[PDB]
Amino acid sequence: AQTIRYGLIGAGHMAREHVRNLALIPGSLITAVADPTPSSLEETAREIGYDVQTFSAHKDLLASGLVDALVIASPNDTHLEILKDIFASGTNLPVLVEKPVCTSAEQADELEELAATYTAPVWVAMEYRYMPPVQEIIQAAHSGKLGNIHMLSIVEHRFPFLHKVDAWNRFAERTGGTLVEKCCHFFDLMRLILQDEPTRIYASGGHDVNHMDEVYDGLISDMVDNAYVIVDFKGGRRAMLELSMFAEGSKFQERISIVGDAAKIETLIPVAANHWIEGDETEATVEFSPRSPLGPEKHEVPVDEAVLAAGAHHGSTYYEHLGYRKAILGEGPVDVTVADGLQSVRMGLAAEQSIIEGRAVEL
Amino acid sequence: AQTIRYGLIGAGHMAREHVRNLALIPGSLITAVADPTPSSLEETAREIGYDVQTFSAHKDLLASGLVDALVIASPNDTHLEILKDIFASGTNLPVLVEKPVCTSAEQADELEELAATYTAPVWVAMEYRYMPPVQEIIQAAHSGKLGNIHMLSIVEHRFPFLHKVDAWNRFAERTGGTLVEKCCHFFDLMRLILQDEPTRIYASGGHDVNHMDEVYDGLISDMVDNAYVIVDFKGGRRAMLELSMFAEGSKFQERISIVGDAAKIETLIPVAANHWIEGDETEATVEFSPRSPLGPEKHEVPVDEAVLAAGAHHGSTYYEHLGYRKAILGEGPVDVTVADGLQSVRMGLAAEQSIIEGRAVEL
Ligand SMILES: NC(=O)c1ccc[n+]([C@@H]2O[C@H](COP(=O)([O-])OP(=O)(O)OC[C@H]3O[C@@H](n4cnc5c(N)ncnc54)[C@H](O)[C@@H]3O)[C@@H](O)[C@H]2O)c1
Ligand SMILES: NC(=O)c1ccc[n+]([C@@H]2O[C@H](COP(=O)([O-])OP(=O)(O)OC[C@H]3O[C@@H](n4cnc5c(N)ncnc54)[C@H](O)[C@@H]3O)[C@@H](O)[C@H]2O)c1
Ligand SMILES: O=S(=O)(O)C[C@H]1O[C@H](O)[C@H](O)[C@@H](O)[C@@H]1O
Ligand SMILES: O=S(=O)(O)C[C@H]1O[C@H](O)[C@H](O)[C@@H](O)[C@@H]1O
Repeated sequence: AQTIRYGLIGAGHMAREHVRNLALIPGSLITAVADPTPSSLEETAREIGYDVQTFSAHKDLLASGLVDALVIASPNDTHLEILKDIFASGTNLPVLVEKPVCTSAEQADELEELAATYTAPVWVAMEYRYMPPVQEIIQAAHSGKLGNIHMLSIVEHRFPFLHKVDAWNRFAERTGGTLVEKCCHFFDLMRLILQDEPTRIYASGGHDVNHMDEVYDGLISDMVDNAYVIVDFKGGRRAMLELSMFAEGSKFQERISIVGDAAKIETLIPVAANHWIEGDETEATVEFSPRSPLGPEKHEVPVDEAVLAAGAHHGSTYYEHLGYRKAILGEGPVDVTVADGLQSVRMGLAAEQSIIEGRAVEL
Repeated sequence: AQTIRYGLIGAGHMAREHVRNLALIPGSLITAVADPTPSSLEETAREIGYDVQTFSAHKDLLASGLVDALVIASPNDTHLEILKDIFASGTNLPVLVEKPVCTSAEQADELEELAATYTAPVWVAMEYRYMPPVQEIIQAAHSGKLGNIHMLSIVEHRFPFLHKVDAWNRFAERTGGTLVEKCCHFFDLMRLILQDEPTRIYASGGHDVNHMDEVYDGLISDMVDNAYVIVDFKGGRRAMLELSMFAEGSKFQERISIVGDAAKIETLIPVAANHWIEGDETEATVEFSPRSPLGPEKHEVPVDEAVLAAGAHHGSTYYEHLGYRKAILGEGPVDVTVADGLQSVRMGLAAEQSIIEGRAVEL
């Protein structure tokens, strides 16, 4: 197995999930980790469990000559500046950049121009499509088992945002807002599943429950914690997103349903084991419901135990790394492009704007 | 048992469901049926199974001296004119008037003035709240078991509109549109459950699938067959409605979820037995999902077999009749008032307008 040397820029929560997944893939060697918070470097080094060179600044990692590929897992509002440095570095390194790829309309416009002239693989790390149960419903939709598709519903019911370094995720300025930070994944799935582009978005949401009295270094937390979104698409399909960040009692965290003119399909995805009751491992299900003849078929979709244990996104990060590896080695394309990243972000920003202004937003 | 003599104005599909439910209630006697379609009279008479007087015109039924109470189950666009004749008749008869109570903004304004001066019970027959599983979740919400309520989602996945006499239900002018005809029930449940009034509605929907090969003197149906709706409320709660009229493969026809800041509750309601596979009786469920401690509780909500067999609305029409009986006997209130009927209609009209204009509508 050809060795790829990975550099991690950002060494927090999600970086450690990247570490655990790369450990499952022969040929993967972390050589370099950059993070301006020493305790993050220590904790990530322990997770890696073998010697790496650490850096406080990403520019030193880029100049290190230690790496064949990068992973960026720093806070959302830092993604553009890190990417700009990579583009100007002359290293020509591949990049897996965590979602959201950026956090504002200005950032998005700039990244679009810059990324156009960069030739190395740039993959946006929206991994949800590779969850085995999600893959089944995408294959169903694309194969025509559902007929012509008209509707897509995504319901996410989960716990409040977790505690992060410097509390970065508690503020819209740093995150893009909830509909970008948490929901870009879902807007991307909408494009993928419907194979269509959005034309109009409306959202209603509020900051109603979570983190209400929390101030950090003189700032008040201002993130939406529940919302509904309706998205219209060019081809006369429509999708709906429901989010609650205070519905963590729900055994199933995600429900995704697709309705076509020949059938319906629905996946239910359990809470990750590390957040659920220690005890009852529940499996994800896919239920296919043809219009005629009546007779829904439901089955469980198992994930390999090691793939599943390595992350909190139901095996998806592992398949993302297989895909990125093939891109680095020039044996595969980038499945999730900058342009996918930009569309999902602009959809999320349009949603955040709709929530504020109480009006639908055109795209 | 105190006898109530019922007059039916409109003797089609839903009237026969009224007949079957009144048959379960001691003291109920149908004496009079008015319908301008002879075949409807015959078919309803057979359902009743005992001699009744029949009329082609409702005015003759009102003058008959045969009745203590009325049920109106004629096409939606006729409800107002029949009610006006009852109000001006001087009979002072109680009325159970099928939903939607009316079909346009003008009708609604007129009915509001007229109904104010009428003193006999006028009950709008939105019965869904009395479905045993729906009753449980309303009791849960109102009792505070969920904490403060923030979100309400209603998903209806069902078969295309059934065939009616004169195909009345295939046209928006005659129905109020899909969001009035089919969805007034749901908008009313939103008001009931949230105990709040709507301020803004947005809906996306289309006529995408159904009734495309049905031609009626050269006209096609113009009714929506799928939609999403978001409703904001005065108190900063929000609800979402999802409708598909071409999702009849779904084992569960209705899903309703309420999310509060202490817990979530969710009911699933099966397709009525005469529309589903002959064979698998599925029960309705209610699942209670507290935020803390984790531990969802799910149970079946059984309905009495006779109550269930008498209707296609999961036992609800029977409890509606018990309620209306008490109103007629002067011993109970009208649970679902004209004003409830008018609000649900105005909500639906606003949704129909939003679908057309691609903008949110104020209330
Ligand atoms: N794809 C997914 O499923 C998923 C899941 C979780 C997080 N994320 C994403 O991962 C990223 C990080 O989130 P997290 O949960 O790991 O947060 P975290 O707070 O645990 O980690 C962020 C780390 O970045 C470091 N950092 C801050 N500024 C930096 C800079 N300029 N350069 C380098 N490092 C910097 C911090 O010191 C910290 O160690 C975000 O973009 C988030 O959206 C994605
Ligand atoms: N609450 C519910 O669950 C529910 C269920 C089904 C129908 N409905 C309502 O019941 C009503 C009737 O629908 P249906 O499914 O029984 O339709 P249907 O077409 O089966 O019956 C309608 C009947 O009304 C008669 N009619 C037509 N014009 C009339 C008039 N001017 N005066 C008197 N009768 C007239 C027709 O001849 C026919 O027999 C509608 O308002 C519909 O919205 C409610
Ligand atoms: O739970 S938090 O860590 O607060 C927030 C994160 O949660 C999930 O894992 C999502 O995939 C991710 O996109 C998001 O950044
Ligand atoms: O199936 S149809 O009869 O066409 C349409 C009817 O559907 C259900 O029975 C609803 O309760 C009723 O409101 C509506 O009028």
